[PDB]
Amino acid sequence: EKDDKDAIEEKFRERLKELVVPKHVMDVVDEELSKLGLLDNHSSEFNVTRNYLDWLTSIPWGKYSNENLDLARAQAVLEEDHYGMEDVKKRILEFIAVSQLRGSTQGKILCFYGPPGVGKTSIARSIARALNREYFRFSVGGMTDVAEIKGHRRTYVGAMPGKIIQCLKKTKTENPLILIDEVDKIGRGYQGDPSSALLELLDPEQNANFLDHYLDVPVDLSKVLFICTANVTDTIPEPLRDRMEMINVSGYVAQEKLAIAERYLVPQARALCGLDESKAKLSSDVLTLLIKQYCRESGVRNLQKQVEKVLRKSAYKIVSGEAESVEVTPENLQDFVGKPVFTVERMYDVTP
Amino acid sequence: EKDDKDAIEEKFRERLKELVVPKHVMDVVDEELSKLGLLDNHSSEFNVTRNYLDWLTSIPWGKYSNENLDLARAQAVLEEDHYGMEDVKKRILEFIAVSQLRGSTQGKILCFYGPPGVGKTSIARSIARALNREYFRFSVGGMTDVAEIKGHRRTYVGAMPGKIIQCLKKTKTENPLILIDEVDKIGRGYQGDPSSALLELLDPEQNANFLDHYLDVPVDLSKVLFICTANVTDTIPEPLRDRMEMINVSGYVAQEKLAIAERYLVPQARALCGLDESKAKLSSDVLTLLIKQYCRESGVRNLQKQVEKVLRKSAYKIVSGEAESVEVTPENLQDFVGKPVFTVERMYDVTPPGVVMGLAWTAMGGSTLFVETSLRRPKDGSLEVTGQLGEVMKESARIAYTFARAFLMQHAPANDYLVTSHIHLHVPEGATPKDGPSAGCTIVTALLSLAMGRPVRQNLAMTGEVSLTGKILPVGGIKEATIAAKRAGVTCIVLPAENKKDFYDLAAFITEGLEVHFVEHYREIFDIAFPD
Amino acid sequence: DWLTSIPWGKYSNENLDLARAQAVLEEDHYGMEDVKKRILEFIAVSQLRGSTQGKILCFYGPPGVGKTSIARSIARALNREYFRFSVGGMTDVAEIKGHRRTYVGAMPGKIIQCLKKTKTENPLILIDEVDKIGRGYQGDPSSALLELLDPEQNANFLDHYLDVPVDLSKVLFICTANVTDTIPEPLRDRMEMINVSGYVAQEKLAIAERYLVPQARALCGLDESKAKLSSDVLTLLIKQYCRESGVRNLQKQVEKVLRKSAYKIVSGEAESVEVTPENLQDFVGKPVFTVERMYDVTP
Amino acid sequence: DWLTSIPWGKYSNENLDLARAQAVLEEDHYGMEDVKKRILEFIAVSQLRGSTQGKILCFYGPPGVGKTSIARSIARALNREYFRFSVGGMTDVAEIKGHR
Ligand SMILES: Nc1ncnc2c1ncn2[C@@H]1O[C@H](COP(=O)(O)OP(=O)(O)OP(=O)(O)O)[C@@H](O)[C@H]1O
Ligand SMILES: Nc1ncnc2c1ncn2[C@@H]1O[C@H](COP(=O)(O)OP(=O)(O)OP(=O)(O)O)[C@@H](O)[C@H]1O
Ligand SMILES: Nc1ncnc2c1ncn2[C@@H]1O[C@H](COP(=O)(O)OP(=O)(O)O)[C@@H](O)[C@H]1O
Ligand SMILES: Nc1ncnc2c1ncn2[C@@H]1O[C@H](COP(=O)(O)OP(=O)(O)O)[C@@H](O)[C@H]1O
Ligand SMILES: [Mg+2]
Ligand SMILES: [Mg+2]
Repeated sequence: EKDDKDAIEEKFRERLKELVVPKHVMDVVDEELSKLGLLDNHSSEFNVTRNYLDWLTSIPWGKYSNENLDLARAQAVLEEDHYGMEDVKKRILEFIAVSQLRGSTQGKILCFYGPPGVGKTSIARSIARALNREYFRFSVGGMTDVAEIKGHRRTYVGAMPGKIIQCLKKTKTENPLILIDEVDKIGRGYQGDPSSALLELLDPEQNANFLDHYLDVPVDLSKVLFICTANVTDTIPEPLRDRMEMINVSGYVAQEKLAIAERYLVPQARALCGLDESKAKLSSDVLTLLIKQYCRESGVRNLQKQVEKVLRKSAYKIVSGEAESVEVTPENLQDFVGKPVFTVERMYDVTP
Repeated sequence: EKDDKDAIEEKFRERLKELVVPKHVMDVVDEELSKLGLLDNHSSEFNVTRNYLDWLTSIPWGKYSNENLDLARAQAVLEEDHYGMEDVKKRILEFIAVSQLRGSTQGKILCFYGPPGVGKTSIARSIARALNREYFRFSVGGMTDVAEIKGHRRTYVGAMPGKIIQCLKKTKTENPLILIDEVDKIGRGYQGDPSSALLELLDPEQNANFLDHYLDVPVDLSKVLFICTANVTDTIPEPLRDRMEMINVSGYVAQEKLAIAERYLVPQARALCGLDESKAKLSSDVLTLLIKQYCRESGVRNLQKQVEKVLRKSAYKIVSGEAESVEVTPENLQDFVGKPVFTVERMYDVTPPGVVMGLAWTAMGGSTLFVETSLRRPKDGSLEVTGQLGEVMKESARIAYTFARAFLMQHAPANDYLVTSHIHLHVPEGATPKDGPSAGCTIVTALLSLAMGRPVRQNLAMTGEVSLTGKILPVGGIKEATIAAKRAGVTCIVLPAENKKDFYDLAAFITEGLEVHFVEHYREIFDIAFPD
Repeated sequence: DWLTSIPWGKYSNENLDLARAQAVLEEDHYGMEDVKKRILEFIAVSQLRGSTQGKILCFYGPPGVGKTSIARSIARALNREYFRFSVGGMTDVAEIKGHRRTYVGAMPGKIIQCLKKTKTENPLILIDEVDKIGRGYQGDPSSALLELLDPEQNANFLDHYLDVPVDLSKVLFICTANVTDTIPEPLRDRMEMINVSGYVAQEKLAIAERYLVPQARALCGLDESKAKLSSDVLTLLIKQYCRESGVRNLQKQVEKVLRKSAYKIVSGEAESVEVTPENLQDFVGKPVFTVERMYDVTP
Repeated sequence: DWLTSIPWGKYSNENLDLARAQAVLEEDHYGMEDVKKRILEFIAVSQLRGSTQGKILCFYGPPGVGKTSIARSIARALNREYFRFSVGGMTDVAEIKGHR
């Protein structure tokens, strides 16, 4: 009681006890904390600096998550989570090998580009789990403002800090896996392109000392695995392409689609629909028929919807009591998805 | 002052006892309560602390509405609340069955697209009633600000949480039903692009943790049934289309409209007008007359306004003392609505040579189309196309003209009408813009009919893209085109062979009475259009 | 507190040895004679003056040529405090000038804030991407840059918070821009244009051999004995994979080869990895440029 | 004082008749036969329903057609009290929300 100044100051001080605070950081908080002592609680300025001190203490200075450096363990996780896409797996395996030789955590900037629905975003969660890293996801599609990237001065009311600053606060570590989505369709600001601020984010030389408007102190943005997702590399800004590594995720042939659907899409859809393997069974030819005549695309996003639709209709029959078990065959496939969408492959069988 | 503040603290703490507040939320309450303890009642920031903490306590945490998981009862509610909509009802019934197998409530993203007035918004209320959920509706068409979705910053004066956050308090549950309107009508804006915010809402991975701008805490937006309504799917953004499940609601035929009006539109308008069945009577013939002459849309939105107008005049008549009871017979219908708005169902009752009826599909609904050709002048001929034709539509005319010339050489070698004459092609109603290769085969028939001087078979409507060699390509909006063709009173309809799936997906009564022909090359169209 | 924290008349002990400055500049960068000559002239003039001096310099050229990196080396050679300012896509005018003290929690501009932490009125301010500054309707910080980069008016620089003129002379202002046309004409006139041209294939080999490969090896933790990259292999990589003016693409290709070799050693595939032109395609991928002309004999 | 100033249970008689309501509208304004016919129907349905708040009436048209003066004429027709909720600027806590 009667220790509101002491309680706030002591609580803030305890936060830095378990963090490796840089010299330039805790020097700033000392002049801020001393300002709190000479400030009145009821003052409007008191609210602003208290939030600034809280934001300063929320940053995990020198906090590193215990990463996994076992090549065998990481390879098994990657193989069991996705099919194909050896190029992405090879880069991750080399990343772990480099870290083992380095002896310390490291960060890289990677960009995955390809057709929609080729598991570009899905493997980001798998990689973070394999590397034992915190996962953060946000997109820059249609983004035309710089304030969220950097922040605002403490003078302005409602000064939202940078988005990256938010990532460090919740993840409570300095080595997260931040994914930047839709970097190809970044909004070209009429008054000003926000991609200019993104250059400092993705510049490995400048990640060492990243300055944001709110915190007003550099933050070590290195040792962070930056992953970028895009569809076409042409629309990506030229300066951004230089600092980003291009990794191509190609589409799947009909043979590759069947393997993905049989091993990943169907088992996940069954769990989502709450159906057992014995209750609803989808034969290989039925899945092949769905790929050939119902989903004409490079990805498997459309195939996932069709697979779920068949199981959704099958689940209704089980609950309604029409059939204790449902088995899908090419003859009765129309009872679940209807008439085929793409009944032809080419307009001309014999060219005149 | 402290004693009054103490009571405020106690009553706020009691409210949060029932809610299952998350781990990261209770600490936010504690720090706000601590700040409320040391603040005076007259402080300006006290109101902000008092209001914001009230919002956090008002939003339910872990409270779910008691869902209904009876297939028979839910089906009965859906049937009694709406007519038709078998595809929508099937999906809802499958939604309940999946939840029954899962053993817990779950959420899904659904999209209803079709002509306005079909009942996309009304079925959402029936679904929520059947599912024992809470109904909430908001629109995003022509909306450019993203702050509306997630509110504004707390420190801003006169700032309120977003509509979704506002939804949680009014629904008082974490399992509501949210309806999004005019999704296809959203557009790109300079101030901000809400499409990115909509993508997170409809993404099952992203919506698990939703970040607002007032509460500043993640909210589990999963297990919420998201229903969105649109008119067309082409204008919907590509990333948003993937996250949404497309369900099509089509228009109603004249026999379908009467059933809706007799059972739903008339009783609802009569009830809200304070009248009863005995006092106000609306026969079937007047309802039929209203549909045929006073309405042209594919939906029943305009029909509802006409019905409400009739009851409004009937209510005024009985109140004024003209008659104790009003019967709306066809003889005195003009006293209520006036002269008929539409007197001709089709512009050409009998098509002269060079005139062929076509079919068009829009976001408004199905429509009929006519193509007129005439000799512009009495070494090389030329073709002029008029009307507000798009770039694609104008190109299809060039393809049709080239194929029509080639077809005549192999059919009537002595006929040089198409090569040695200047022909003007016009699509009437020039004010309305037109686009699409849908009328490719119609243009070929019009050119061939004019060249041969033979009128096309009466009550015949055709559609479908035509290639340079004569191949007929499938076209979209078959369901809308067929409904419009039925309204226009056509008997023979020619459709591409690849569109057979869409045509047979229609109801049995819609298909019945129509002589449909499926073709792959224009050579089959020539025999049908010109039997002799 | 803000007024007293300003280092009034505090100057760092600058390094005025030409030979020492020549050696330091060459440790981290190759070529860039025009940039190095300007720095050498800057030191020579300061020695003649007997006192510190400030200049406004702008380096322009193709991206990835070393404009930003050389700035840090220059400060180390000159023994000046290093401060970096980013103005790319920036529209906040108050970040440069400041805000009136009437506003609650008002703060000075970034230039004034830099002087406080530097604790010396003789810093080396680097401004990156002045060409793509934000010329939005909300504000025009480029117009405020004229007072910041005026050689004559820098002696009396006025900021909103302090409301007192501060001697911004004796400060070496370095500006980086990929292109010069987007720079405003009044701002272009005030700054001195220095061109940093790209590197030819012969120059890239010297950069890769002496600066890129040794830095990549330290970054990857791979010794030269374990993985060896010869001149001929490096020449082939530059010839068919890295044809751009900058060396950023070459840095990635060199890193990729060492990265692949590191995995082989870690996985136990090979105790030592030797790279040859035959095996180059396996490590780095498919060649990009293979055909130099599409007509062997012109018809 | 403000609490006691608010009336509770004190309300003037409304919707005295229909013929007098029509006569009031005809004297107040000239023309608007279609508009006056709609108002009579709105009053008639309200009398049948017995509820004052059936639905909100919105008048849209060219400026200067006397849309505002209709509400004053309407209030005299069914013996109500007229008040104008004119808004020129959209502010949350300036007009409706109030203070304290
Ligand atoms: N001559 C050189 N010797 C050694 N390293 C060099 C040389 N030129 C460039 N580099 C290296 O190339 C990389 C890119 O340099 P830097 O970031 O300074 O380029 P820039 O042209 O200033 O970039 P931008 O215009 O994109 O901001 C750095 O790692 C730098 O060390
Ligand atoms: N039908 C009418 N009969 C008699 N007087 C009329 C009539 N219409 C308009 N007036 C007169 O003209 C004046 C102008 O109309 P008024 O100011 O009410 O227009 P309004 O519809 O409110 O305009 P705005 O769209 O600009 O808000 C009225 O105050 C009234 O005196
Ligand atoms: N090889 C694969 N193995 C398992 N699942 C896959 C594979 N390829 C695609 N998928 C599935 O398809 C979906 C593709 O989505 P994704 O491509 O990540 O979206 P985006 O295109 O936005 O990145 C994922 O949810 C993933 O589960
Ligand atoms: N099959 C039907 N059964 C019952 N009522 C219907 C049916 N179809 C349409 N309606 C009525 O028509 C109206 C259509 O309006 P609404 O669907 O809200 O327009 P929109 O489709 O533009 O949202 C609804 O009020 C609904 O009551
Ligand atoms: Mg630079
Ligand atoms: Mg007015």
